[PDB]
Amino acid sequence: SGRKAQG
Amino acid sequence: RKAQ
Amino acid sequence: SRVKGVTIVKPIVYGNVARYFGKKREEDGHTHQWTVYVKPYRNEDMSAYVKKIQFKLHESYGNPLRVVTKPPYEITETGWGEFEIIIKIFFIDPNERPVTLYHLLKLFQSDTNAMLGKKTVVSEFYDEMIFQD
Amino acid sequence: TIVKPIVYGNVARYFGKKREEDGHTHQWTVYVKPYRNEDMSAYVKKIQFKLHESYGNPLRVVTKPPYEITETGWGEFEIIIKIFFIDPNERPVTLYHLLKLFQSDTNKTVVSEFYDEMIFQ
Amino acid sequence: TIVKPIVYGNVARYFGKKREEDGHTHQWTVYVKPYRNEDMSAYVKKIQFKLHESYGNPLRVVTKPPYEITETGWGEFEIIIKIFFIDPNERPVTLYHLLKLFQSDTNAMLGKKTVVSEFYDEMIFQ
Amino acid sequence: VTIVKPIVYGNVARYFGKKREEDGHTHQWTVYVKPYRNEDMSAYVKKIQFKLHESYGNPLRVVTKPPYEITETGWGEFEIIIKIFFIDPNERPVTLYHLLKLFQSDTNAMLGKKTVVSEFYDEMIFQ
Repeated sequence: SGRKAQG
Repeated sequence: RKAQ
Repeated sequence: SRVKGVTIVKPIVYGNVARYFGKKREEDGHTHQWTVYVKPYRNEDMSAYVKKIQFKLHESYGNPLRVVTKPPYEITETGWGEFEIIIKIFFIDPNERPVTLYHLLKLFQSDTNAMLGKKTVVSEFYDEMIFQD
Repeated sequence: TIVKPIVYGNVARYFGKKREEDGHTHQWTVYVKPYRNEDMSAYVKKIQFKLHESYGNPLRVVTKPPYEITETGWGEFEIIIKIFFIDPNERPVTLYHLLKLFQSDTNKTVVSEFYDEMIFQ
Repeated sequence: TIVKPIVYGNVARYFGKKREEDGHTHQWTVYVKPYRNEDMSAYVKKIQFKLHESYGNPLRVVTKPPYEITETGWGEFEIIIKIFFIDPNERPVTLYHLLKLFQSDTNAMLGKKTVVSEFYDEMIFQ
Repeated sequence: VTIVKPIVYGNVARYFGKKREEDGHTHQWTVYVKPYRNEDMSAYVKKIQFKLHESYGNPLRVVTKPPYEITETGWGEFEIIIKIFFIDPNERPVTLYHLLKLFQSDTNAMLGKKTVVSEFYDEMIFQ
């Protein structure tokens, strides 16, 4: 979410 | 001095 | 800041290493362990001139502001996501403002390195700290 | 004059056997990366990888690192790699890479990669 | 006026099967290395690792990198690491390391199979 | 830019499956000098000599354009003398010494590390 990304 |  | 004393230059590396758990942990969804760090470029004692290094994490972390006052200047955590860490390096009190670095935490291995079987993800950069002795 | 070194190429690995549904035999990844760690997106807008016409979506585009495309296949072919820059008036650079799947005369995972330089200003 | 940072500690891996021929259950390696890579042999003459008295040859000495000793066993014990310097005017430094073999309950759920116990220190000259 | 020029040097190595029967070689290795940053080192480096063990043909290898790397196969470790020559004729050549590492440490073998890396650091300053 937001400035934090999964991958 | 020494264990498991 | 007014310049007091001799201005000196100290090279550093900074960044992170990370490793995949191999499965998503159900309790919190975390998938990786990572360590973010600042090191001198050569093998020397940075505590002679570094007072503390602060690592500001994403607000999804319960305490986002980690302060390290003695070497090694590193923080190890687990998580699921990549985000920007703000690193502030404060020097011994001849001087005032910190050096601010930005580091994008790298967790996810590239497809290339995955095919090569590389187990650790590393993202490291060079910089030069300029401050008063 | 500013020179930015890159390496481009591909890795590939043979499946166990030929896959029966599509006859593919290898997984491969084609890539462009800086020679030393740096975030190329500061100056690279996008990299497009033009694959063989036998692929659906032969024109693949990557806008953020890692600049890599992963696929499966069964034959070797030339990939045209086109690097587009954020700076206008900066000609895109075009690279030609022969995708390598099979092991060579002189050498598990096949690697074929090359050093190059991008020239600026 | 010279301080040289080091890291020391051990790695260990469970056999999988308890070796019945001797009762050993783990392989382990104890080590010392510079914090940032450099030619430590330029100032280190040798590093002595003193093991538990249950080992035949409890004194192990390494004189070139990597400064590491590998063994097998069943128990955790305190290893005494003595670092000798090229300069005979420099007294040796002694470090103590508790060998870690058994894994934390955190680290099964994470998904690691190798135990690591590692510490930072600093060697000071005059 | 950057005030000093950081460099890395040393080697990587990879063990073959087994000993190659023809020559008894066991490893492929690459010895190198690189800038730490993604920059063009040829802007200040004219050539780099890598002096290999006498068991190699033409043991004085010279690399005049980037990348400054030599890839070979082998079976034993030995000291390589690296000599860096500079564009500026007033900059004296710099000599580095490196033990070519083939054998993985037991520590690194116990972790998952299949590649051997022996990397060292230096800094140069240019007017």
